[PDB]
Amino acid sequence: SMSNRLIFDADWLVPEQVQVAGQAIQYYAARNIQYVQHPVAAIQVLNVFVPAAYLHGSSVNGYQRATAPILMPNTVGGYLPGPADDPQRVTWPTNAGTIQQALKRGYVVVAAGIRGRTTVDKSGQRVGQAPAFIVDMKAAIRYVKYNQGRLPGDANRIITNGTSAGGATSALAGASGNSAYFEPALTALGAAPATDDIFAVSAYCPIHNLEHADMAYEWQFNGINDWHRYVSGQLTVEEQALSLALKAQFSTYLNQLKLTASDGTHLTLNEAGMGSFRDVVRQLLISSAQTAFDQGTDIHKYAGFVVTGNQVTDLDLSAYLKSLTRMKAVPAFDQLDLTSPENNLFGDATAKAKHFTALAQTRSTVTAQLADAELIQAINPLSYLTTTSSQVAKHWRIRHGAADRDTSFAIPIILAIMLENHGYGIDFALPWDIPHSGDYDLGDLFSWIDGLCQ
Ligand SMILES: [Hg+2]
Ligand SMILES: [Hg+2]
Repeated sequence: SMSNRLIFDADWLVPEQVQVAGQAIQYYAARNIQYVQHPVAAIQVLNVFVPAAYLHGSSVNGYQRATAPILMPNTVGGYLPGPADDPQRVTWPTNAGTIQQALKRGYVVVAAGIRGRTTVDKSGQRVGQAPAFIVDMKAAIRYVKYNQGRLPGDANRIITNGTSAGGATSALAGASGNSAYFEPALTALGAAPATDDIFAVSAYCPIHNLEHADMAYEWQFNGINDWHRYVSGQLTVEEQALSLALKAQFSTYLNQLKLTASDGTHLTLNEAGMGSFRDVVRQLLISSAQTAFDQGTDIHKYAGFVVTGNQVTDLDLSAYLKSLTRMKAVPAFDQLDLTSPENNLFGDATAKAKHFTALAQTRSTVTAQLADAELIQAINPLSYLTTTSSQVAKHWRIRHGAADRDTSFAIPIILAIMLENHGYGIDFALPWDIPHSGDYDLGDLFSWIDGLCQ
């Protein structure tokens, strides 16, 4: 209620310790802080974790109570609800290991609980579909920033982190700082009166750009007709038909983005999906393989790589993709029968699911409505990156595994290039033979974070 003043009190922080493989990490914890005045669901609380040194007027890794980065990791995947995380958490989903390590590194951690597509209110009504996920994320950020003087850590040093849909969440938070679109929702919730722009973005396999993900997925995977996920199926003739068309539309969609390489060239595709853009994707995968190759990895686990001497000199992209195989059916995101996580994400309190593309709406196999166009745009990070603003984070780190079939490589790549083209800081890679996952590279994420702030 309005009785909740959203004022953090450091006296709430209580001492805890966790074993970190070979070390005891000392920290303080304050849990279950209601970060808005009018929450609609029990999941909307946040946890705060602070390196113990900061309660003692002491230091960690060059950081102190006033200056420490604030890592804001989330637990969201598949656009499902993400519970407030905890270094003591053993229940799925959780990044407790990442949190333990962040604390060891001197970062303040604010782990906020986030509504998702299956979330219901006290009346059994759905309250977690779009744009619930990002509203909650923003509200948590506002709580932190409103509480700058009282919450340990520098509120101007907030760095979000997430994997998959959580990566999209992290990316959207960075792109959309202080967007007016979300104001009515944040006001209806009674969020803290503060800004929600952040300092830096960490994103693993962000599942974003949903309205173009079907085109990208088929551009990558057309010609490979069996799919295998969690079960192993084969594409029907209808799906093969939709696939070939979806692939072609991607070229049109890609060319008009006017993406540029470092030399300033327009990155493009022809009617067959071949061209300088495809070449860029290939080079990032070659680069990925070389790094792995240099470490003594057997890259011929997958097909297509050409090795000359000690160098990966080329790659048969089609052979590689064939060996990697195919995870999702067609369309991969906007299912004609509305059965995808994203369909459900775009539903609302009346409709369990909606389409989010004209093609899938036109070809729907069930009665359906199309999601509001403004909403689709609003939850796409690219929407905010057509320009250089203050509200967009300056620093980005994006990772998508080179063995990851949850979305086309083109999706995170487009994001990275757009960020580069519009002058934002962007650190991008496709780490070799990494599955659907995140936080497997903390030494590098933390060195990157330290690089921005020290
Ligand atoms: Hg992934
Ligand atoms: Hg700093």
